[PDB]
Amino acid sequence: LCQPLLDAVLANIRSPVFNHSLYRTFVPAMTAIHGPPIPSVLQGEVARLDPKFLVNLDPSHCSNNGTVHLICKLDDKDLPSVPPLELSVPADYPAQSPLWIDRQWQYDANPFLQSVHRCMTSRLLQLPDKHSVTALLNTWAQSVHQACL
Amino acid sequence: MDLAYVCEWEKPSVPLACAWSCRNLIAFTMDLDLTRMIHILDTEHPWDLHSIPSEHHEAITCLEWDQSGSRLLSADADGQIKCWSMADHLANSWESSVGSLVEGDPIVALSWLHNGVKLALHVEKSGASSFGEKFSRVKFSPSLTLFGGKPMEGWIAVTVSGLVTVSLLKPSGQVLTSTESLCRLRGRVALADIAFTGGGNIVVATADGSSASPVQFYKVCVSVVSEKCRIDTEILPSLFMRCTTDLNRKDKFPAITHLKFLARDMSEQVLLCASSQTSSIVECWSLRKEILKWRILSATNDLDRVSAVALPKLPISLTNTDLKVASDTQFYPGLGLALAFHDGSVHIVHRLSLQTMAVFYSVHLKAMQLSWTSLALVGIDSHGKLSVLRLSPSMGHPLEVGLALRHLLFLLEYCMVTGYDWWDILLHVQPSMVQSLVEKLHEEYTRQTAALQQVLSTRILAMKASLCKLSPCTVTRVCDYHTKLFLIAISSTLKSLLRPHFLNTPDKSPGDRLTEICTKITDVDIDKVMINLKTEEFVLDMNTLQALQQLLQWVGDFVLYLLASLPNQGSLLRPGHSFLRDGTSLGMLRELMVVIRIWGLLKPSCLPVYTATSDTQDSMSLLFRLLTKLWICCRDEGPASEPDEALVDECCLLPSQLLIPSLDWLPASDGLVSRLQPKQPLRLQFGRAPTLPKIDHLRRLHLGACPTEECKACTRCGCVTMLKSPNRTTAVKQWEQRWIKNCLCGGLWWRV
Amino acid sequence: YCIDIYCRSRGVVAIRDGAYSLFDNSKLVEGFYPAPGLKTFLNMFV
Repeated sequence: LCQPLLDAVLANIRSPVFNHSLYRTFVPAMTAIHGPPIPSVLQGEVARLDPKFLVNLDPSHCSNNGTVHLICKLDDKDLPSVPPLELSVPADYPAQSPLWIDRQWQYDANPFLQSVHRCMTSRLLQLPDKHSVTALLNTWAQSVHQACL
Repeated sequence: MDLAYVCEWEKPSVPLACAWSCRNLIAFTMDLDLTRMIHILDTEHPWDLHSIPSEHHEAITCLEWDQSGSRLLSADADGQIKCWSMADHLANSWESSVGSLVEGDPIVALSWLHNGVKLALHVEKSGASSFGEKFSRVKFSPSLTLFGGKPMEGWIAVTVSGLVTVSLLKPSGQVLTSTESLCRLRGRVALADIAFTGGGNIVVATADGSSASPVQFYKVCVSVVSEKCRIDTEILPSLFMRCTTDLNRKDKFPAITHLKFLARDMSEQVLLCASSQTSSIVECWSLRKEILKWRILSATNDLDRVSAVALPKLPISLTNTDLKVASDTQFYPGLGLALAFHDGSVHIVHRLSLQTMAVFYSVHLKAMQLSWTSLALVGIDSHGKLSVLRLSPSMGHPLEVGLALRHLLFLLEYCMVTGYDWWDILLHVQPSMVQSLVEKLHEEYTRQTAALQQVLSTRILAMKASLCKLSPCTVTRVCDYHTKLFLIAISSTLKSLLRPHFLNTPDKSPGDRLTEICTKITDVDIDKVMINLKTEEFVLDMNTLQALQQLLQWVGDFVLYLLASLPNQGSLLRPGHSFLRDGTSLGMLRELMVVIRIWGLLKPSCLPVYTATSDTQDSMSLLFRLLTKLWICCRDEGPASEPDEALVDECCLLPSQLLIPSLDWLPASDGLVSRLQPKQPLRLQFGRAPTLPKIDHLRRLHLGACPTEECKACTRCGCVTMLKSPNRTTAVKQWEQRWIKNCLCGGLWWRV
Repeated sequence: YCIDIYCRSRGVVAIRDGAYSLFDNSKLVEGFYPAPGLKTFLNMFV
């Protein structure tokens, strides 16, 4: 039963006086019956972390431009203090893995440090395709711990 | 003067520029890349400024406005004198077109060539009797004057290195450009100005260097001969000696910061503002026949350095008798010279003594331009602001209210004759004497000639309405005047479509026949008897009839509304007043009702479709009966007994027989004026309307909840109409082409 | 009988006689007849 009004209205959708036609035919009656009418996501993840992973922003660089660098340094009484891990977030992140900065200048000296690096690079390679800063830092904690073996 | 209102933006420095139009449009450069953009301002609507790209390349150094409005010229420091016209007529959509180019910097004022009409205002020697002697025409000549006797449009522009560029504008539409050196000894022209000498427009192009060099006036004629522009130069008496290089105060005023002929079209008086670091001295000069030679007409005491000089633009007679009665009656406007200082002050100057008439101790003004009635200023402030200061007709002196009445009435009558604009005059009209101004306008319109009243029978209504928007005791009357304008318009566009075949014997136009029958002969209380005693040969092709329905439905709805408002249900004066009670508008509506009956007898489509309650009531006949009763009661003068109990008895039933429609009313807004304050300023923002104080009024086509089509909007009326003539190819062209330029009030269109 | 009561702006509240068809004055809407004399009474309280 709606087909007549349907094709009628569909007929003249283009006309520039269509609004006038709609108003003239209907508004009189309708008034007759009814009366007158820093990426700030990284900020979150940094806020909600575990206390042991005290993370600040790198004094080097200017975090202002699209990606803010990070200089995060492990704490936690149980662990063994190690070298810091310098992070970099691809501001398109999430859906963008935060880079790691590899350097034997950090770990070469000693066995504990080189073992840390082996475990870290392996486990990070395993981490799937969607890394969040929490994933990196958690992986790093597990790496330190597993190197303490 | 208080600030009218001042508006900033939301947030190296280069010289600015501003030019106030004949209508009220300001064009300021506003160097904040939006350093090269021209800003256009509506001046009765700030906060909606159009930013033309202007496509220039260096600082827009000279701006200038056509003597007719409607055209804007902007030259940069690279050479593109570019002519800005009004794209399909709309005040906020400018477009670039024919211009010209010379790679040096046009540093002297671009001038717009002078049409013959100059003006004259016999100020208060005859601010009493009539219009011809108040505002007279002086016999100035044009530049090139024509082939056939009507001036040729064009623009002179002098550039550093002393070139001149005439570039006439042929009615064909293409430019005839030319260039020729001022004097054979080419020299630096840093500050220079152009004005036009009455005798055949032998226009004089003053040109100074920077300091301690003569000011070196020149003479340039224009010579269309040989189908190619030609310009001939002769030197004129040069004027060294700004009179500050001889007082043995040697270098206290090195530079010349300004030189501007005291008024364009008023050569033989030049203002020279020398200056220094924290110092200035201004002097006027006058070329007296003694051999011609310059000599000081006035000079000013040492002053803090001037930042902007603004010249009077209102034509005022400097004759001794006229200035005498101007000093008596204190009609100061014309005798003003706005000097703006670096400290922050603004002084007005006597223009012939260079004393001080007023001050505005209040960041300085780097560009200042007076209005066309000497009642407003426009100060582009250094920080980026914009003020419109009121310059009172009498510089604050409280002289009696009758005298302020006579001042503002003289100015408003000037604006009626020249047709320029009156927003400035509206800035000053107090809420106390709006009714009295309207009364004096009634008088001075009746008295005149019965010939000029036709010239003003459309501007008088606009001025009446714009005045009545003040004075809260009479806001009721503006709606009715803007409705009377629309009624006149419809009557003149429906009595002009008739086109008979017959012309029976005599001189009797069908509209004249309409009126004569309707009024004089058949004051019959019933229609179809008026239809009888008329020739029924009013036949328009059945297309234009159908296109005419959206308008005739107005006259229908308005007759219904007016007759519905007779019982005066509303506590206050309602929005149909003064059309009742003795209007000839009743006669006009009756004429339109008779012609609508005759039309609809041909094509039933083009009739006012009333939603009736009784089915077969012949609604048009009932409305004509009521109109005839009201017009019979209101034709003869005197009777307040028009609402004879029978008539109001019939009228109070009308909601029962029909549905009293809901109309637009077309003030459609309350403009910036009637909102400012008496004294308080009004901070504003560019692009953000003042927070607190859909009908297509010229086609009567309903736009929906949202418009969905672009639409212009009258600046002063409030009107809104659709931009692309959205009717089909078959549409009455006696309307859309009537308002395609200026609307029925007479104000420019603006895009939404 | 079917009087109908429109609510409205700040204070007022309207009272029609709902039987009478709004678009016609001769017709009684569907089944309910009109109430003779209601206008007088509702004016009495006006």
